[PDB]
Amino acid sequence: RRKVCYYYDGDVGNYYYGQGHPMKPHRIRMTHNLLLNYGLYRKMEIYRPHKANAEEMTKYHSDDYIKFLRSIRPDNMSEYSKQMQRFNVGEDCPVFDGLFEFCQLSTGGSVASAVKLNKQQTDIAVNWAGGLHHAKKSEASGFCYVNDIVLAILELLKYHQRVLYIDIDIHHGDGVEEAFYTTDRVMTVSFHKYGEYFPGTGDLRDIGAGKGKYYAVNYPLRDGIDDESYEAIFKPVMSKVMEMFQPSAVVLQCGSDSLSGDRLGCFNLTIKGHAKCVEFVKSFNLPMLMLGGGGYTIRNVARCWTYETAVALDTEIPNELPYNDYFEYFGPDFKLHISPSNMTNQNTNEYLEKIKQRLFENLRMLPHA
Amino acid sequence: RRKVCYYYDGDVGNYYYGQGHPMKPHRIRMTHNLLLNYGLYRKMEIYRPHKANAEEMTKYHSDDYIKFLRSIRPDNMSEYSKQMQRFNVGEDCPVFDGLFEFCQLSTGGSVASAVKLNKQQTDIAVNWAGGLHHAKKSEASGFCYVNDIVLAILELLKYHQRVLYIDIDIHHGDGVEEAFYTTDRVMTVSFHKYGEYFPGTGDLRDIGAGKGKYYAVNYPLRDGIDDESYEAIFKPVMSKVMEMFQPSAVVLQCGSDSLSGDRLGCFNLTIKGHAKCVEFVKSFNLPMLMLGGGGYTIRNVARCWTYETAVALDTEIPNELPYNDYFEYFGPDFKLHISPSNMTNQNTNEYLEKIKQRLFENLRMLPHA
Amino acid sequence: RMDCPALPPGWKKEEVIRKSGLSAGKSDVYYFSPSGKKFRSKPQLARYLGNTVDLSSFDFRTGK
Amino acid sequence: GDYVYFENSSSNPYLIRRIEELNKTANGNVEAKVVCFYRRRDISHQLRHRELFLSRQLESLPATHIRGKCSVTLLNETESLKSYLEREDFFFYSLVYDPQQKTLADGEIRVGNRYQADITDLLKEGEEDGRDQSRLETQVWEAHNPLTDKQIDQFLVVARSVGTFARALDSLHMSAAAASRDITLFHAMDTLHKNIYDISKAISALVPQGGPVLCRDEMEEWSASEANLFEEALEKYGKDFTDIQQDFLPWKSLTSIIEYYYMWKTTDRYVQQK
Amino acid sequence: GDYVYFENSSSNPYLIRRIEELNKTANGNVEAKVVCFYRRRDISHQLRHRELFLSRQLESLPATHIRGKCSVTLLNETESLKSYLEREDFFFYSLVYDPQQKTLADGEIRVGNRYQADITDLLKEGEEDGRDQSRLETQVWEAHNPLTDKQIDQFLVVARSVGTFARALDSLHMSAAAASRDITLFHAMDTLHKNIYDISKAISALVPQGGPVLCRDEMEEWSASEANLFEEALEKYGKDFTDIQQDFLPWKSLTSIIEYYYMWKTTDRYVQQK
Ligand SMILES: O=P(O)(O)O[C@H]1[C@H](OP(=O)(O)O)[C@@H](OP(=O)(O)O)[C@H](OP(=O)(O)O)[C@@H](OP(=O)(O)O)[C@H]1OP(=O)(O)O
Ligand SMILES: O=P(O)(O)O[C@H]1[C@H](OP(=O)(O)O)[C@@H](OP(=O)(O)O)[C@H](OP(=O)(O)O)[C@@H](OP(=O)(O)O)[C@H]1OP(=O)(O)O
Ligand SMILES: [K+]
Ligand SMILES: [K+]
Ligand SMILES: [K+]
Ligand SMILES: [K+]
Ligand SMILES: [Zn+2]
Ligand SMILES: [Zn+2]
Repeated sequence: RRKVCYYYDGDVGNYYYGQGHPMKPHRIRMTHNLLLNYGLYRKMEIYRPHKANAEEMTKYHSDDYIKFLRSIRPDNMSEYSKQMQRFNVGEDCPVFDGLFEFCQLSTGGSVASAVKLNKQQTDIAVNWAGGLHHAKKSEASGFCYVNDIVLAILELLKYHQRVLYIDIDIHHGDGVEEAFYTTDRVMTVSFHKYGEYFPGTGDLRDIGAGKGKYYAVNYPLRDGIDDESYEAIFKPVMSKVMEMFQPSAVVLQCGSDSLSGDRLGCFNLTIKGHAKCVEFVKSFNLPMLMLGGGGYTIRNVARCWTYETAVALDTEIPNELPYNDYFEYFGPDFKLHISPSNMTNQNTNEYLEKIKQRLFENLRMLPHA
Repeated sequence: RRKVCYYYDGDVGNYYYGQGHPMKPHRIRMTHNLLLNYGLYRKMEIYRPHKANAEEMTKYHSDDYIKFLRSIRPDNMSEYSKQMQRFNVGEDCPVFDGLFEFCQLSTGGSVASAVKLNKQQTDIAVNWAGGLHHAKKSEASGFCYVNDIVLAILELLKYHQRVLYIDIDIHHGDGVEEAFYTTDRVMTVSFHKYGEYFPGTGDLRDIGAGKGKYYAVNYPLRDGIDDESYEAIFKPVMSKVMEMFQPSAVVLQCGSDSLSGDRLGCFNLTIKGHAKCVEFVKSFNLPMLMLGGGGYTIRNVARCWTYETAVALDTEIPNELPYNDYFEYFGPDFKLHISPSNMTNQNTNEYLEKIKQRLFENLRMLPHA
Repeated sequence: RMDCPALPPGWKKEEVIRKSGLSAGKSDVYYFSPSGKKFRSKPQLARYLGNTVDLSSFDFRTGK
Repeated sequence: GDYVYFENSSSNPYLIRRIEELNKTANGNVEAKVVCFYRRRDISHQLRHRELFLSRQLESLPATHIRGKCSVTLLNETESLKSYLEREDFFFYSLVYDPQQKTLADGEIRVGNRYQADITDLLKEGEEDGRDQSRLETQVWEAHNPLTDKQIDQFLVVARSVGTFARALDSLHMSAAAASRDITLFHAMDTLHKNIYDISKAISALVPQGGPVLCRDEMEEWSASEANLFEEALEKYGKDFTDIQQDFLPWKSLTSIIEYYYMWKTTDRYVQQK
Repeated sequence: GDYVYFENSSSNPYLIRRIEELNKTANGNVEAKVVCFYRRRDISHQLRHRELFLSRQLESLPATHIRGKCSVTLLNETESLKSYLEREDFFFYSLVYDPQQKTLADGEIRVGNRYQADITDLLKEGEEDGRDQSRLETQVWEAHNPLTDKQIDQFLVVARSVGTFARALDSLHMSAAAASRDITLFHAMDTLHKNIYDISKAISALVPQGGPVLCRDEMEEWSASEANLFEEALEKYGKDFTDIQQDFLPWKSLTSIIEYYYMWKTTDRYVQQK
């Protein structure tokens, strides 16, 4: 049974994005705490990630974008406003006390774990803080400041010829896509809502460019997708992907805003369905790096990643939530699982099979025997 | 440093002699408990004594005296009254529930320890329950029903040619004396009040009989004896005793009613003085068997034997009494030591030296080179 | 009424707490013969029993 | 149920409509009741050239207005049409449009040096990555221990008991619950790992010199009056935690106020819900 | 200060007195003031033949009454007198006797088969005593342990903490004190010895299956109403513990009532003293 490494820094739950802001880092602390009380903590190798310095963040980002982040504060907020606009820091990506500390922990977790995978001293490595996939080389976007994912992947390329990147998050993983848009060594597959939704990118025809053409897979989706519909379009596509792209290390971003009843999301997935993807990936027995990502009904974010951690340990846990410091957060029910809503699935079988086929064609263009 | 074995059965504190009766077994439990909290318990080998059966009690006593004790109860108290008078069970030796159980524990402790000494697997052995020295072969007397001391000594004779018996108790140790009155193998030395006092025996001229003549030493005393007077007459006499009687095992009865402010006693000794005797004996490095005996101001009985246990371990203890279940018993002071009273010492130097000399003569009659 | 084992068969002792006055809370001790006659002191009890028992060392209060 | 091409009176392309009812009056004049198909402009690109939207707009016009018959197909049937059978007459619909409301069933990726990442070259079989692992992580729990679940569980109970006995030395159930909170447990799992999973050694750690250890989270640790301050600052500044500190709890560090907040949200005496 | 022999008017032995003052009147008659020495009979055997007691009785009688002079020595000086110097004239005193009040400073050993013990013969160098040590004792604490004072001390703290946490699971200071009583400690020292002084093994014993252990002495264990019964039975029957059971607590065993008694005597709310 696969060996799992879990990365966590106690401080991460305590950093705060701002009044009225949906991204709430505290959800990782909630997970952490459930893991301890579900007895899972016990069963995996627990690491505190040291802070990632500007040194390794600039391995992808601008020497003067990170410089800006290292420097900016809420003190000198009116002094910098020039650079604030050039870098996207505001309306939905606030400045906030500790921001750079927050980035260092998220990035440290992902990088440390990548190394751990390259050093071949784990099979799976988990960092729920990480997964922040909207970030760009020279600007912040969609609550993401540093793209820990890219940096993580860049380290893996040192030992792995082909790195597969899978993205479940309801929002299209454009940061990780754009960063690797012109390379054939990394294939970015993404399943997301599309049409009057952020980030506006990742439609059927977004295939890549140059050497990276036919290496950026996307599955655009409308509202209300079931576990059943999602499963029936994830497994086929990913089996082909493995078949064709034949990777040697997987990085699964396990965005939890694709769950039902999310604050920002509009999909109808249950923890069970959501996790079935993690389990399917894990089954392909490749060095795997689970990251988190979005998720804005934190009670369920907690539930999800707690459950999905169990999946990486292939151990059973009861629906009965164990007592914990935040036990009272979990409704009148205090259960682990969520059920789907009456919400209407506007992804007709006809619409999913059209897209599926188009992708199967795209994937066939890769070399094989 | 000498090895010590301590014998105790939790039940012993709970047996009760009767309303208005001075002998209170609970004082041993008080000691036990101090020993634990003074940290001494820790430092010695602690044994629970199994119950001594009629088998080994009849090794000295009547087959039908023990039979009587095994049988008698407060139920059949009016049925037996015939035998009650023949055996002395009444006015100051009540019948009481558990009586025979009590005897078995007191005797078991002394016998087990004697064996332990014979088996050469201890240097000192301590049984505060024991020491009950007024008992006779065919009758109870002075709160004593079974003479554990004799039985103990009888076992020691199996490996030891000469057994010395020393008795500090304020009352003359006539049970142990009478039992060995005609033998030269056991010498019984006793320091006690005399003249209108119990048991009426043990004056200067009580020397023994037959083979046992010049082998029963006695020191008669009046009221109010100091530590200073007592020390100055104990050491000289005992050094001669060792000199002459040359024993190979000592049994020191450490009666605590010779202390100051006893309910029944009228001597003016402090724990310090009282213990100086135990320390002096111990110094002669012989297999030693410390027993208790009388003592009727139980707060001080507790103090004494706790202290004297330390002496057998030659470890220091503070005057500060440690907290314990019965801590509140110990006055406003909560100290270990007692000081002597203004009470007048009617043992003039002239009177002590007369007696001393007479005894030195008696002891000279023994064989030597 | 408790059997007093040190007296002959059938003799009993009872202790009664005073409920009020000068000695509220103190007690009095009584003995009863087998027929139920009540005695209130050592000399009264010794006069009744005569030479059938020796009470010299008998503690009237404790019955021992 | 047929679809027709009506007069466009402006000179422009024909208006398309579905025939709901064909009516002839007494004087033999023929009029038709027709549901309107709206053009994408008129609905006031992913929209194809021949998109038409089925409206809730209903009109009646004489039969002379009809200039031709047409087919407005389903989307699937339009896409299936062969190149030869492609005509002026073929249109399609996939949307219903409310004309009164405006209602309808229910952003660029860049290329260049300033967008893509420089791809890190695969290391030679002789080359080494040169990464100091102690600068990156520090382990907090090994998963392969000489200990069994039972023993760890047991130790956790012990770690809890000490904690309760600790806070008894300066409410019983309260102290026990206090000692049972996660901070104490986490500290118990570290105490194990720091002591190399030696139960006997780890227990010394918990009672260093005969004295127990206390772990209190920000919830338990704050004074009555600090707690009070917080409930005034919240009810007054909402969830603005920098101002809540500046003006109400300036001696506390922001991040401790955050940790407190979340712990306080589960408070019993706390009832914002009904 | 001299001692004299006065007339005995009855014919009997002379009365002895100490001369306090010798007086002569104007007519040359001589009278003496004299403190009486009382004979042992007159003081109304350990008393020797020549015992005399110094009284507080003072009388005055003429000098013609004096028939002889004597010595009334100290006790030590009488006992030191030689056989030749023994006389009718030598007496002694060791007691002061108040004549008015009556106040005064402030049994056989047998021989035979039915008194002495049969002396147990010394065993031969080949003979063995034949004594089964398990039938005589069972060990409860070894004094030479692989453990140090610190570790035992520490374990005792732990044993106490469990106990407090045990009674928290069905007053904080009260439960801790309750758990700190001797019974719990003694049980802690046995738990060690039973587990062969293995700290790690012994701690399992204290938390058998994740659940702690409770040791309660009779003090703590009795119900409120049993405690109540006891304070009625005592105040009513004094310290007569068989009747206290028979009539007040008949479901309890005598020996538990004893153990309770002594523990109760230290009670705080208990104040028999002033
Ligand atoms: O404390 P915050 O991080 O600001 O989040 C709270 C919190 O949501 P979470 O519990 O999911 O963190 C409230 O939930 P409760 O405290 O009521 O359980 C929620 O209230 P509702 O769940 O009733 O919406 C409230 O939302 P709102 O401010 O709209 O009342 C929302 O604050 P934010 O909306 O600022 O995140
Ligand atoms: O409980 P018991 O075994 O019968 O002994 C008590 C007890 O004496 P100890 O404390 O030494 O056992 C009393 O002492 P306190 O409870 O008052 O501390 C004492 O009272 P005094 O010390 O005030 O004399 C009392 O004696 P009495 O009955 O004369 O009041 C005496 O009972 P006994 O005399 O029956 O032994
Ligand atoms: K996605
Ligand atoms: K690509
Ligand atoms: K003696
Ligand atoms: K003798
Ligand atoms: Zn998202
Ligand atoms: Zn005595």
